[PDB]
Amino acid sequence: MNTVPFTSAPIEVTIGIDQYSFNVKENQPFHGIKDIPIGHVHVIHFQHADNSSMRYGYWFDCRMGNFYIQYDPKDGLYKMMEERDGAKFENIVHNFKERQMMVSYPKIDEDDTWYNLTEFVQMDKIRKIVRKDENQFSYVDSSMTTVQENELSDPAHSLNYTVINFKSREAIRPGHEMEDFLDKSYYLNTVMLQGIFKNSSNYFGELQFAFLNAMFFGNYGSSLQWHAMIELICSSATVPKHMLDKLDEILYYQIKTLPEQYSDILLNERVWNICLYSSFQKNSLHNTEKIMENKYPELL
Amino acid sequence: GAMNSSNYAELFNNDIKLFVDDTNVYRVTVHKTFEGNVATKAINGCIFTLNPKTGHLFLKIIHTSVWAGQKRLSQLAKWKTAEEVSALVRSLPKEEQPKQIIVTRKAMLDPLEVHMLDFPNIAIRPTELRLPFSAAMSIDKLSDVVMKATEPQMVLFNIYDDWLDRISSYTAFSRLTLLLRALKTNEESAKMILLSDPTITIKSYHLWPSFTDEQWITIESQMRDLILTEYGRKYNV
Ligand SMILES: Cc1cccc(C)c1NS(C)(=O)=O
Repeated sequence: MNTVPFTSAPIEVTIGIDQYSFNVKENQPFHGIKDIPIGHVHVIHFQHADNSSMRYGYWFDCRMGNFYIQYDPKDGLYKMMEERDGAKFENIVHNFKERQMMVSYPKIDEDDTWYNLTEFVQMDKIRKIVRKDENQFSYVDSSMTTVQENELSDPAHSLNYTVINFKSREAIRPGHEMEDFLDKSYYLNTVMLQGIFKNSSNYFGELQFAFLNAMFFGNYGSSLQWHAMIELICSSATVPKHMLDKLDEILYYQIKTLPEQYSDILLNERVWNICLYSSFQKNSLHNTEKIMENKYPELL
Repeated sequence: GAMNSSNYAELFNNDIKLFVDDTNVYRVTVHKTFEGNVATKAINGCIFTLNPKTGHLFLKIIHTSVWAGQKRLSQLAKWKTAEEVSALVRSLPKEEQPKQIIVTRKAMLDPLEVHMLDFPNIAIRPTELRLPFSAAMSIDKLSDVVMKATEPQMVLFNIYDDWLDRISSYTAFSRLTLLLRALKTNEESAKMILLSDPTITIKSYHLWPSFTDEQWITIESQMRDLILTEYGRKYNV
């Protein structure tokens, strides 16, 4: 069990850790989060009480370093940092643990939600989408745009998701225009899976990371990416059977976790109706179709 | 963006552009079978691709053999249209290629965009105008070459005959759309108007009769009457 200690909490803030969140008052004696499960990526995220604009946060994996948070009064945000001195960090965490100044990651033992939402998400792939090589953790916020959004402006602060474009030469083989546009299997299996992602685990990892950034930061370009990656599979007549079964599980847990009040902005009506009712895979996402019909029948 | 009443004069500027109408590409007769079911029989069709500034018409004849053994023909027809338009563009010298292609039906947008990916600078546009190009098969010489075709063929025409020697392309297009609208609303009456006087003939190299300026004003007035009437005869007014 790992720990993300905090130097202090000088400004009132709602702090998220994965799917959980808690309110911290201005100058309240808060010194971080303990009992964080090892084996998964995690995200620690922030919304200030005075400016609900800019949700922001950090993806990290405690196996990669000892990380802590300190508020910077100049840049005005809670920053993640790494402490290279292991004895010093262990000592600080022990002192805070003894003084009971840390919240416990509040996982219910039966509960596999976080695993299910991050099954294929790897920190090494996150660090290629979010490029800041000097740190072992990755910052994301509500406003960051994607490479594809930039093509249609600061490159260092961009989300380098894999560009998917259904009306592009990459997607359409010369002489197979109608075939490749109406059945995207070529683009999915040869261009994306064999060529770019290498395997379905990396594709699902990027799909899952895009969803999480959409949900936790309201990041619009991430939502676009999540839906594009779904639509590419659903619009392919030929998909490996294990991928369809896994996609159904992935999407089920994403829909299950989504806040009911955010469905209006985070779910694209066209994609979901096409995917569940018109696409080649309309009959292959049983769990996802059932939860969507019972939780968001209005969208459909 | 879309082409509408507001940006109509753009059709007659000096940027090359083509209208594409696919409404006569896939044509069928519907009939009963011996068992009393219904079936279709395809007949030859055509793509109507028109430069509205010059009158040049690229009439690509679609022979029924192109549908043999194919499914979902109405969907295929849109893609076949886009394939043939893309092939036409590639066949033209660079300085003759269009800067814009305006499709008369929005369902042609995605097929044509995908076929024209190699031409990123050619704009593919819809229109809000309700243009009467479906009535092109009511022009006798065009219907004749389509129906006689035994194989795929491209035939080039000037749909304005020699009108541009005396009128502008705005006026020529307006005459063309009036004639076609008339032919679409009441083909028999429209054709009676056009041929009633036997001393006015159609030149061998023309599509329409050799009316004087004065006769065109009369003809055009007769076509407007026809269209308004049918609009009464139809809505009772
Ligand atoms: C929280 C913390 C944990 C681990 C390492 C460092 C450097 C720190 N900051 S402190 C000692 O409070 O200023």
